[PDB]
Amino acid sequence: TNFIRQIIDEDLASGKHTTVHTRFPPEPNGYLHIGHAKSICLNFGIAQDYKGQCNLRFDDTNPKEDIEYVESIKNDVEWLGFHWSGNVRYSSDYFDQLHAYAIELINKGLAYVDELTPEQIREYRGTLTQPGKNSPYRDRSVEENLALFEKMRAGGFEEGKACLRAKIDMASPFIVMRDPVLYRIKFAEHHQTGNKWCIYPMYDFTHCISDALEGITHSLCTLEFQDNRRLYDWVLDNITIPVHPRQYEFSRLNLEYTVMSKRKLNLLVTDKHVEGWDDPRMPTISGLRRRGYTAASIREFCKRIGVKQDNTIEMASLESCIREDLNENAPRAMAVIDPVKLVIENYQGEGEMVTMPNHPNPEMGSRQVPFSGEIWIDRADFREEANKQYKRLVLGKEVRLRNAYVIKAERVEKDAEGNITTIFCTYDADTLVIHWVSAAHALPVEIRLYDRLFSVPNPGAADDFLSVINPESLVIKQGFAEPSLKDAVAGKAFQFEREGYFCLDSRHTAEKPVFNRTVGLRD
Repeated sequence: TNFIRQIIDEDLASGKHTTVHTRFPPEPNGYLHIGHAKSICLNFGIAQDYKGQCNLRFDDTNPKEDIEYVESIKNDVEWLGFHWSGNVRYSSDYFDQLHAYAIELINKGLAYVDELTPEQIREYRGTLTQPGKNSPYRDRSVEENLALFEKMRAGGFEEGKACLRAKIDMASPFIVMRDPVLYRIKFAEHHQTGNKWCIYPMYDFTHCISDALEGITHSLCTLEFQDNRRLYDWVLDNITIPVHPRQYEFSRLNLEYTVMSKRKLNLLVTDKHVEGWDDPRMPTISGLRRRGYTAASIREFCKRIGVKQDNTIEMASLESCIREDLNENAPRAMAVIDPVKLVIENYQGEGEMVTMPNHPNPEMGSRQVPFSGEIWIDRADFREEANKQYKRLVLGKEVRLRNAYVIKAERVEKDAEGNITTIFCTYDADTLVIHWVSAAHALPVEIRLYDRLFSVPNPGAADDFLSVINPESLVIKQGFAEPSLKDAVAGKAFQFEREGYFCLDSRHTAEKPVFNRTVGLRD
C-alpha cells in the first residue's frame, strides 16, 4: 500500500521497467539489528512479490574484513525467510569499472585531480552558511588530470598529497555536491587484491555505480541518504551506463525502549551490560532469536511499522507480534519461579499422573504430569489474608490446581527471619486456579526474566546511552519445573501457565536447563 509499491506499479505499466531488481547493502562492519529488518523486509519482500529479484552486496572497499559478519549477516537474512539473487556481490568486484568510469568523467572535464590538503579541502568547502571556494587546481586541463590520475594509481603520489574530485558546484545547497572526492590514496594491501590498487573510490561514487552494473531497478535507502541521491543521479547521468536505478527513501525504524546506533550498542556489549551481541536484551536479530522471537514474528512486525504519523514504534507492537505468535503455537507447560513448599497432610498414597493438554484450543494431544502430596507453588500465589479481589489460595480458603484437584489452606510454618518455610493444607478426594509442580518429580530449572533495556521511552534522543539503562534488565532465579521440560528442544517456546512465554537458552543444558522469558501474557 506504500508509495514505493505504487511507484513500482507505475514503471511497470507505462513501461519504464519490466521486472524488479532490488538489493540490500548491509555492512561487513557489524551485526544486523531490528532496524536492518525494515530494509531487509522492503528490499527482499518487494522483490519476491512482483516475482523479481533482490541482491545482497557487502562493501569490502575498505582495505580487516573479519570474515564472520558476512556469514553472520547471510545467516540472519535466510532465517528471516529471504533469498538473495545470484552470488553474494562485493563492491571490490567493480574496481575496474569504477576506475574507468572515473576516467570517463575526467575526459568530459567533469572530474579533476586536486593537490589541496584534506584540511584545505575541508575549509574550502564552506558550509550550509558560508559558500565554498574552487580549488586553485579546479580548472586543470583534461590531459593534466588524466596524467595526474595515472600517477596517483601508479603510486607516484604520497597519501593525502592528491585526490580526484568531481567537478560540480561549490555553491550548491547540498554539501555533498561541492566537489566530492571520488578517489583517495592508500598504500595498504586490500585483501581481495592486496597490492593491485593504490587508490580507492569513495562510498557514494561506488554505491551508485554498483547498482547500475547490477541492474538495480529501484534502490531503497533510509532518509539520511536523500541528499546523496543528488550525487548519485549526477554520476549516473554523466557516465555511459545502460540502466539508471532510482533511489527512494524509507524512514529509519524508531523503536521505543531501544537505541539504534553503533556508539550506543558497542558500549553496552563492551561493558558486560549484556552478554554480548546475541544477548536477549539486545535489539539485534541474533539477540531477538535467543530471546525466543520467531522469524514469522519479526516479518509480521515489518508489516505494522511501514505498511506518515508520530512514527515512533512502541515496544508493545513488537511484543504483540511475538506474544500473539507464541500464543497459537507454543505448547503449554508449568513451572514455579518463586518456589514455596506446599504439602497436603491428608494426601493418601504416593503418586499418580494427570492428563494435561498441549494447548487448550486439542489436536496437539496431551502428556502425563506427576501429582504427589508434596508440591511446589509460587509464593506469590499464597496469602494468609487478602481482600475479595485476591484470586488465589487464602488461609482458610482454597483454589483449583490446574488439571489437578482442589486444595485448602490449613497450617503454615515460618522461620527465624519470617519468610514462610512450608505451607500446609488438605485436598479433596477427587475433583478431576493456579500453576503447580510435583516436588519429587521436578526439574531444578534456571529462570532469567528480562525486560526493556532502558528506563526511558527514547534512550536515543536521551542524554547518554548509560545513566538511563534499566538496572534490573535481567534477574536470574532458580525455579522448579515439570519433567516434561526435559525434551524441550532449543529455540522452541512453551507457554508456562500464568507466567509468560519461554524458550531454552541456547548458550547456557542437560542437568540444568535454562529458560529465557521471551514475553509475558497479554492479561
